[PDB]
Amino acid sequence: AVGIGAVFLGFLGAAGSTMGAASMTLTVQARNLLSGLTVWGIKQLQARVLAVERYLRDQQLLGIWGCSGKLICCTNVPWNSSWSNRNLSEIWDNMTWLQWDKEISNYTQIIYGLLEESQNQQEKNEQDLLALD
Amino acid sequence: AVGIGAVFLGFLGAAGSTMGAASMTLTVQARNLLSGLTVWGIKQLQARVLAVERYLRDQQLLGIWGCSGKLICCTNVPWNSSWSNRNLSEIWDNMTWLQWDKEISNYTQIIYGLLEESQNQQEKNEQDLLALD
Amino acid sequence: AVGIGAVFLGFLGAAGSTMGAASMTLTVQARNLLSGLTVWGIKQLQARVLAVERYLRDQQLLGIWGCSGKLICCTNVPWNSSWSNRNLSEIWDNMTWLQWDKEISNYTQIIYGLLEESQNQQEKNEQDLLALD
Amino acid sequence: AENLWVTVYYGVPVWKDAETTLFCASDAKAYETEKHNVWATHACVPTDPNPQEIHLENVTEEFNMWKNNMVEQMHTDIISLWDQSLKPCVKLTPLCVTLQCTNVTNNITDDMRGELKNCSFNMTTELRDKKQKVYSLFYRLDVVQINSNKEYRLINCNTSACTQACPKVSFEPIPIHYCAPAGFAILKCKDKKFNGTGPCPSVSTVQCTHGIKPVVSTQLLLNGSLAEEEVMIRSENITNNAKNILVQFNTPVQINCTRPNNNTRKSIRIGPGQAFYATGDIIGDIRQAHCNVSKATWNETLGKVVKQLRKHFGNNTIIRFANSSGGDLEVTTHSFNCGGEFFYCNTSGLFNSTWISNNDSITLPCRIKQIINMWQRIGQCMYAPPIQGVIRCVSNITGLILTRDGGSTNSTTETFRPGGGDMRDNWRSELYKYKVVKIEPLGVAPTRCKRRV
Amino acid sequence: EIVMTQSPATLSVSPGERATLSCRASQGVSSNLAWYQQKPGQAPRLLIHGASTRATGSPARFSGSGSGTEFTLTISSLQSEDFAVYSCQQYHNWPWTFGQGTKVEI
Amino acid sequence: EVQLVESGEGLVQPGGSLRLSCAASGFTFSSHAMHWVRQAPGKGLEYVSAISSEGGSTYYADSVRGRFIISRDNSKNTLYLQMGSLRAEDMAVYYCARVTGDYNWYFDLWGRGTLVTVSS
Ligand SMILES: *[C@@H]1O[C@H](CO)[C@@H](O[C@@H]2O[C@H](CO)[C@@H](O[C@@H]3O[C@H](CO[C@H]4O[C@H](CO)[C@@H](O)[C@H](O)[C@@H]4O)[C@@H](O)[C@H](O[C@H]4O[C@H](CO)[C@@H](O)[C@H](O)[C@@H]4O[C@H]4O[C@H](CO)[C@@H](O)[C@H](O)[C@@H]4O)[C@@H]3O)[C@H](O)[C@H]2NC(C)=O)[C@H](O)[C@H]1NC(C)=O
Ligand SMILES: *[C@@H]1O[C@H](CO)[C@@H](O[C@@H]2O[C@H](CO)[C@@H](O[C@@H]3O[C@H](CO[C@H]4O[C@H](CO)[C@@H](O)[C@H](O)[C@@H]4O)[C@@H](O)[C@H](O[C@H]4O[C@H](CO)[C@@H](O)[C@H](O)[C@@H]4O)[C@@H]3O)[C@H](O)[C@H]2NC(C)=O)[C@H](O)[C@H]1NC(C)=O
Ligand SMILES: *[C@@H]1O[C@H](CO)[C@@H](O[C@@H]2O[C@H](CO)[C@@H](O[C@@H]3O[C@H](CO)[C@@H](O)[C@H](O)[C@@H]3O)[C@H](O)[C@H]2NC(C)=O)[C@H](O)[C@H]1NC(C)=O
Ligand SMILES: *[C@@H]1O[C@H](CO)[C@@H](O[C@@H]2O[C@H](CO)[C@@H](O)[C@H](O)[C@H]2NC(C)=O)[C@H](O)[C@H]1NC(C)=O
Ligand SMILES: *[C@@H]1O[C@H](CO)[C@@H](O[C@@H]2O[C@H](CO)[C@@H](O)[C@H](O)[C@H]2NC(C)=O)[C@H](O)[C@H]1NC(C)=O
Ligand SMILES: *[C@@H]1O[C@H](CO)[C@@H](O[C@@H]2O[C@H](CO)[C@@H](O)[C@H](O)[C@H]2NC(C)=O)[C@H](O)[C@H]1NC(C)=O
Ligand SMILES: *[C@@H]1O[C@H](CO)[C@@H](O[C@@H]2O[C@H](CO)[C@@H](O)[C@H](O)[C@H]2NC(C)=O)[C@H](O)[C@H]1NC(C)=O
Ligand SMILES: *[C@@H]1O[C@H](CO)[C@@H](O[C@@H]2O[C@H](CO)[C@@H](O)[C@H](O)[C@H]2NC(C)=O)[C@H](O)[C@H]1NC(C)=O
Ligand SMILES: *[C@@H]1O[C@H](CO)[C@@H](O[C@@H]2O[C@H](CO)[C@@H](O)[C@H](O)[C@H]2NC(C)=O)[C@H](O)[C@H]1NC(C)=O
Ligand SMILES: *[C@@H]1O[C@H](CO)[C@@H](O[C@@H]2O[C@H](CO)[C@@H](O)[C@H](O)[C@H]2NC(C)=O)[C@H](O)[C@H]1NC(C)=O
Ligand SMILES: *[C@@H]1O[C@H](CO)[C@@H](O[C@@H]2O[C@H](CO)[C@@H](O)[C@H](O)[C@H]2NC(C)=O)[C@H](O)[C@H]1NC(C)=O
Ligand SMILES: *[C@@H]1O[C@H](CO)[C@@H](O[C@@H]2O[C@H](CO)[C@@H](O)[C@H](O)[C@H]2NC(C)=O)[C@H](O)[C@H]1NC(C)=O
Ligand SMILES: *[C@@H]1O[C@H](CO)[C@@H](O[C@@H]2O[C@H](CO)[C@@H](O)[C@H](O)[C@H]2NC(C)=O)[C@H](O)[C@H]1NC(C)=O
Ligand SMILES: *[C@@H]1O[C@H](CO)[C@@H](O[C@@H]2O[C@H](CO)[C@@H](O)[C@H](O)[C@H]2NC(C)=O)[C@H](O)[C@H]1NC(C)=O
Ligand SMILES: *[C@@H]1O[C@H](CO)[C@@H](O[C@@H]2O[C@H](CO)[C@@H](O)[C@H](O)[C@H]2NC(C)=O)[C@H](O)[C@H]1NC(C)=O
Ligand SMILES: *[C@@H]1O[C@H](CO)[C@@H](O)[C@H](O)[C@H]1NC(C)=O
Ligand SMILES: *[C@@H]1O[C@H](CO)[C@@H](O)[C@H](O)[C@H]1NC(C)=O
Ligand SMILES: *[C@@H]1O[C@H](CO)[C@@H](O)[C@H](O)[C@H]1NC(C)=O
Ligand SMILES: *[C@@H]1O[C@H](CO)[C@@H](O)[C@H](O)[C@H]1NC(C)=O
Ligand SMILES: *[C@@H]1O[C@H](CO)[C@@H](O)[C@H](O)[C@H]1NC(C)=O
Ligand SMILES: *[C@@H]1O[C@H](CO)[C@@H](O)[C@H](O)[C@H]1NC(C)=O
Ligand SMILES: *[C@@H]1O[C@H](CO)[C@@H](O)[C@H](O)[C@H]1NC(C)=O
Ligand SMILES: *[C@@H]1O[C@H](CO)[C@@H](O)[C@H](O)[C@H]1NC(C)=O
Ligand SMILES: *[C@@H]1O[C@H](CO)[C@@H](O)[C@H](O)[C@H]1NC(C)=O
Repeated sequence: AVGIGAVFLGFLGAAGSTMGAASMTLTVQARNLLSGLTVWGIKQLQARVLAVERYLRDQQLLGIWGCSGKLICCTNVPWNSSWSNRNLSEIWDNMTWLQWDKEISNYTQIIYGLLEESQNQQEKNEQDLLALD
Repeated sequence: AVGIGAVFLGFLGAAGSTMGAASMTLTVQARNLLSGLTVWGIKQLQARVLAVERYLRDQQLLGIWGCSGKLICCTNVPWNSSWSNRNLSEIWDNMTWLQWDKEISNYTQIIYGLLEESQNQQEKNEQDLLALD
Repeated sequence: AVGIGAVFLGFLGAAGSTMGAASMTLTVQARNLLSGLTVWGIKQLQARVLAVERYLRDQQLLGIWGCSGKLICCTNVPWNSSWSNRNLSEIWDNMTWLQWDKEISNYTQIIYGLLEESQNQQEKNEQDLLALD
Repeated sequence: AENLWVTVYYGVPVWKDAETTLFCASDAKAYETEKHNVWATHACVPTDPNPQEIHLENVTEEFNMWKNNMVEQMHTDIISLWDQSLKPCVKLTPLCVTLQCTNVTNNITDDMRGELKNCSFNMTTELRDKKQKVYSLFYRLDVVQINSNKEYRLINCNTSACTQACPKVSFEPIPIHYCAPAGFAILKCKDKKFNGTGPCPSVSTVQCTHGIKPVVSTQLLLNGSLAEEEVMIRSENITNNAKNILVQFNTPVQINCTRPNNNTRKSIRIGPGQAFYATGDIIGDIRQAHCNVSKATWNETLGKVVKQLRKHFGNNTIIRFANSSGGDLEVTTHSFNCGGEFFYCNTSGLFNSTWISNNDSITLPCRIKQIINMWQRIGQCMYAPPIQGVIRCVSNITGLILTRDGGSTNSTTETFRPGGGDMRDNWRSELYKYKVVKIEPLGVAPTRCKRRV
Repeated sequence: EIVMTQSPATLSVSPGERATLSCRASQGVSSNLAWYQQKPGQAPRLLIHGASTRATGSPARFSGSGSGTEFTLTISSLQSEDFAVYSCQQYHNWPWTFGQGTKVEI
Repeated sequence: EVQLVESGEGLVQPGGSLRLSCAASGFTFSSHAMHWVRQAPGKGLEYVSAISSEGGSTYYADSVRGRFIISRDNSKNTLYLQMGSLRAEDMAVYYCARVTGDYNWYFDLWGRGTLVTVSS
């Protein structure tokens, strides 16, 4: 089919687009993160090892948040206005992911721990519920 | 228990059987795809690196189709008769995976492309539905 | 929040506690299993390759048991009293994982084998059910 | 059953041809000392005491013995191990010096006349100031006159400098197993009448090949594997006379070789912590080295080869055997290494016969050398230290390498001569039943199952 | 095809004392070995499976051991009913193979 | 009492045909794999053919491939072995063994055995 009817698609193609528009092309970047004794002996091996390690490190985080095998995952952690008080319309229609990263770069580590603890609680409660039956 | 009551089981042991009979032994081949400065210094390291890369590359595809952590996964893409018009009885009871691979080797990329977009649409619709609540 | 209100948390910190108490800190050990031509040339590369291989080997098993992307996963295999006849109270409140591993070290392979066939049967039945619709 | 949908299967048994890097695996018993071996099994992974093999029913596969990439890898590995075993050894640069030689005529037969020379020369000492006068015995094949007691020089002085083989290391072949990484596999053809090319109807899969001994020789395959049913003739194109023919024997033929000279060794210190092992006097009489085969046993084996050769040339053709045509010593003779020494035997008494369409022994005189040029390379030689005492070895003849002469029309006569040279044909005679494939565990098929929303 | 060699061909032992049988494998078969007994005119029976475990229902006097390529069967006491032929079977590499069969004579 | 019995013996001319049956009783027949084994006079036991529990996979020996057919009928708890183009070397007593478990490939219950003879 015509898909989403885009002018063109490619790696990092939507870097300068609004976060709403760039969210429809997540697969384009996702699939290119793995492969897309002389002087050149170890310069080829260390790079490959580093790429594999980075990919696995990224995957593990999604694993422990309960979002494994997904590109868009919804969570159970409410948003705190201290991180950003901007509307929902001026974020998804007037900003780009590059700009957004700068704004909330300070609170990234705070958000990560809550996502872990929420998943821990969910797993414990699910185990208890299944045990009841 | 007696399991499926087979004469014997082993790696690639069902290569000559019908696709229906060979589908009951997927784990046998699945579990042996990971491990099953002198001359031999790098001939042992490059092989290991290559094996890891191939395994991860295969896993990523299943990940983006929505079939992660599964051996048999059902999809939402209808089958096109142009690819093959054979019955459902002469495929699962009169052909082997080696033969089937040759027949549809030309149309693999089309199917791979279709599955990705199907998963993307499913994820977007799921997000919209959850947002509605 | 105060979380679980622990005196302190750390890698392998709960090795001496009862199996019940040590089960609330699985994420602590889980996140530190990946990263937490001179003499020092290959002594840095072989170690990294080995770590990646071990991590993937552990992940694959959870994958084929149906417990991918989880820390606590319930199964469909009943417990056999021959493996251990101890109560449910003297296991989760009077023993540590180090002691438990010694007791049932002999029967690990039997359980590993059963868990795989149970998942195979579940997947086959799930595929059969959807076809009826 | 018309509303069919795509279904994804992971872990299906399909494969494709591929080229990858294999790694060695030696036996555990090789670790009991014996670290002094050219084939450095120290870095080879230990083998599985119980190898596993899976039979593949109903599977037919295509093999091409003459385009196998396993052969190319084995050659490079063998050469690399050979080169690596020679690095921590003495370099004989100062041996390139004028020599004053004379014939050794002292209790010799009439066939060893002019084959040994008695040379003396000046040599460096452990101290950089003073020199020493020494003497040693050299074979006539290693010295060249330069222009009584005329003056000679080592044959290699104008091309390169030889490296003395370390006396502790041994040349004995040791079985080696080649194994494939994860995600690959090796298929083996179990057919007993396989001719090296075409479809093999009986197949099975393994993870490591059987033990293959890297034996180096020409014109004759030694200590190899035997065919199960009949003598097997294999060739890339039997009708083309520019392609070699490989023969595999049904039963072994024994060969006995010896050097009947009681040699003596001398140690000469040519520098700080460096020694050169010369040849002293010979204790007793001097006689030629030779090899023995049984006349009756050889005749039977040649008869079977002829019977299997007529199938490609008709029942009414004359088959005759002749010795090599010409070339360098390493090609016109049966070369091999017998417990340290390097032989060059004259196999002209074996290929002497003609076959019509209808107790004793054979002795092959042999020579010896000390400057060796392996792998048909130029610019790299090796020096073999002398061995003390008498030498004797026994082995089996397992096959042959032949060549056909282009004849006009069909003269009803075909002549075959021995021929070796390239050492890839030696490996090809053991890896003819193996190939490497790559697994593809992902398949898509139509079914009646549909995803639940 | 792994070849099973069974020696001695014939064993004559009076009742009461020891009796040993040997089965040698041309290739390492790990612990996948079983012993079978067949009376003349009866359905063969399973005695040892796994090379160390006694078959259910067999007398306890029977005992075997070994791993790799060397295996042995020993019976504590020879009874009047032990006269029979004994064979070894390996189930490591397909197809399964049997030994030649050792004859025990009272 | 678990037990298997064979029948169909007789005299067959060289190049003829012969069918054997191995009835079973006392256990779930459709849960185990079966084999056919023969012992020539003066030789050891040699594998002939095998079949899976559901009868969907059949294996043959090289010497018999293309001449013998093996089938089963779970409804009547029976095992069949169809022989075609008999030859002199096909001289033995045939036992219908049974396999036990999905990883214990050794047999656990044999049969009485039947004798088949070829002559002119
Ligand atoms: C095809 O295959 C056949 C058989 O596999 C093969 O023949 C065999 O070759 C090997 C290699 O030469 C032979 O092994 C040597 O045997 C001699 C003779 O000893 C025999 O007799 C004694 C006493 O009965 C036995 O104990 C012994 O096992 C032999 O049967 C030995 O002297 C050799 O040892 C010396 O050489 C080793 C390797 O260099 C050293 O590691 C060892 O330490 C010995 O050297 C030391 O002692 C020497 C004497 O004192 C001294 O001179 C040295 O400097 C050093 O101090 C070695 O074990 C084997 O016997 C052959 N088999 C038969 C049946 O004859 C063929 O060669 C092969 N074909 C091809 C082309 O390769
Ligand atoms: C290697 O390859 C060989 C040959 O390709 C395979 O052996 C064949 O296996 C198939 C089954 O997969 C066999 O076919 C089955 O035969 C059964 C026996 O009945 C036969 O005899 C009667 C009477 O003469 C005939 O009428 C009948 O047509 C058969 O010839 C049948 O009962 C089977 O049919 C049943 O199942 C099918 C499929 O579910 C149903 O549609 C039917 O209605 C019925 O319920 C089936 O036809 C075939 O006979 C085998 N051939 C030989 C020579 O033995 C091996 O299995 C294969 N091995 C491996 C490891 O892959
Ligand atoms: C090893 O080194 C020695 C010493 O350098 C060499 O001996 C020398 O050889 C030369 C060549 O002939 C001699 O020169 C000649 O001497 C004779 C006799 O004096 C004279 O009549 C000639 O006109 C010429 O000068 C030299 O004397 C001689 N030195 C000694 C001390 O004997 C020797 O040749 C070298 N090679 C060998 C293999 O020994
Ligand atoms: C010493 O040996 C040499 C040979 O190395 C004899 O010289 C001749 O050399 C030619 C060239 O190879 C041969 O064709 C002859 O057969 C050799 N012999 C004769 C008699 O010419 C030499 O004669 C021998 N004796 C001495 C004293 O040097
Ligand atoms: C090779 O030549 C050397 C001399 O250069 C011989 O060694 C000498 O032989 C004489 C004669 O018997 C002795 O008197 C000397 O003591 C020996 N040594 C030296 C240093 O001169 C040697 O015998 C010759 N070898 C052969 C095989 O002829
Ligand atoms: C090194 O010296 C050898 C010996 O002189 C050379 O080989 C000879 O080459 C000539 C060519 O005119 C031939 O006639 C001789 O028959 C050769 N000798 C032998 C023993 O075969 C060789 O060519 C020289 N190498 C270089 C690089 O100059
Ligand atoms: C080895 O056997 C194969 C057949 O299994 C031969 O290949 C066939 O040769 C004939 C002519 O002799 C051709 O018509 C076929 O097309 C060939 N088939 C294939 C698959 O190549 C081959 O010639 C034999 N080689 C030798 C040396 O005997
Ligand atoms: C095997 O060798 C024969 C003989 O060399 C080849 O047949 C020749 O083919 C060329 C074509 O390049 C013709 O010009 C010759 O006349 C042919 N000779 C004969 C005697 O037929 C044959 O083509 C080779 N096989 C393959 C597969 O290349
Ligand atoms: C080869 O020569 C050596 C040295 O002459 C011989 O070794 C000596 O043999 C005698 C036998 O009478 C012993 O008494 C000596 O102890 C041995 N060692 C020496 C002399 O160092 C050896 O036997 C000879 N080998 C043969 C003739 O085959
Ligand atoms: C090889 O064969 C030759 C003969 O063809 C054997 O030579 C004989 O050896 C014995 C023992 O030394 C002598 O008594 C005979 O006189 C020799 N025969 C002759 C001179 O014609 C030799 O022994 C055999 N063995 C080996 C290893 O070569
Ligand atoms: C090669 O040497 C072997 C020695 O191992 C010879 O075998 C011996 O032959 C004699 C015959 O005179 C027999 O008495 C011995 O019993 C044989 N020994 C063994 C261990 O079998 C063999 O005959 C020789 N062959 C040739 C062609 O010379
Ligand atoms: C091959 O055998 C022949 C006959 O036995 C040997 O005889 C020589 O043959 C060449 C031409 O082939 C002639 O020029 C010589 O005159 C013949 N005699 C001699 C003494 O050389 C021939 O030498 C043998 N070739 C090899 C390489 O062994
Ligand atoms: C290999 O051996 C053969 C036979 O011994 C040699 O050919 C003989 O050579 C001699 C001279 O050395 C002649 O007298 C004979 O007439 C030759 N034989 C025949 C049948 O004519 C051959 O030269 C040897 N190969 C070499 C030396 O390279
Ligand atoms: C190789 O074959 C040749 C030719 O048959 C042998 O040489 C002589 O040939 C004549 C007739 O051509 C015979 O009368 C002689 O009897 C043959 N020689 C002998 C010793 O009998 C030669 O002997 C054979 N052997 C070789 C070349 O080693
Ligand atoms: C050379 O051939 C002989 C004869 O086939 C081989 O000797 C056999 O070796 C096997 C394995 O050790 C034994 O089971 C046989 O009993 C031996 N044969 C005899 C007649 O005893 C020998 O292994 C082969 N290899 C060599 C000599 O290196
Ligand atoms: C939001 O963050 C601010 C500081 O960044 C903190 O004071 C406040 O309590 C937070 N509110 C939440 C997490 O609800
Ligand atoms: C955010 O929403 C409020 C209330 O609707 C509005 O007054 C304000 O202008 C909005 N700001 C934006 C869209 O930047
Ligand atoms: C993040 O914190 C730093 C100080 O740690 C501050 O300088 C910077 O302005 C902050 N960024 C934002 C977007 O608030
Ligand atoms: C099926 O494929 C053919 C060509 O391969 C195409 O013309 C046709 O439109 C396709 N139908 C579908 C995808 O429904
Ligand atoms: C496919 O199904 C049609 C309709 O039932 C039938 O006519 C045809 O023979 C079948 N072809 C097969 C089973 O190969
Ligand atoms: C439990 O295990 C024992 C031996 O460990 C076994 O005899 C028994 O049958 C098993 N019971 C089950 C699996 O229910
Ligand atoms: C296990 O439970 C039984 C039944 O309640 C009890 O008698 C026994 O004392 C308990 N053992 C423990 C808790 O160790
Ligand atoms: C495990 O088995 C071994 C024998 O293989 C035995 O010695 C040990 O006591 C067993 N452990 C337990 C906890 O039963
Ligand atoms: C070799 O054997 C053949 C028959 O096998 C015989 O005719 C001939 O005389 C024998 N001798 C020679 C030297 O060929």
